[PDB]
Amino acid sequence: GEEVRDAYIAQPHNCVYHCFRDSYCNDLCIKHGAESGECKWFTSSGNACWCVKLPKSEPIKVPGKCH
Repeated sequence: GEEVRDAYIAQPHNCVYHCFRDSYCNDLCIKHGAESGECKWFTSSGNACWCVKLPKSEPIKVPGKCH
């Protein structure tokens, strides 16, 4: 049945959803089907978008190389 998990969302073009502010990722996550979203500064490689209870159906950061 229903199944979700908190993971770092990433665009379908193999990359981290570049959000200008928490307000962006927050609503951006809702469209995908998440409870909420917040920006987290992991490094100086650009702010990423963190989604909550994000559904597997949606894309997620994967090991490789961002364009």
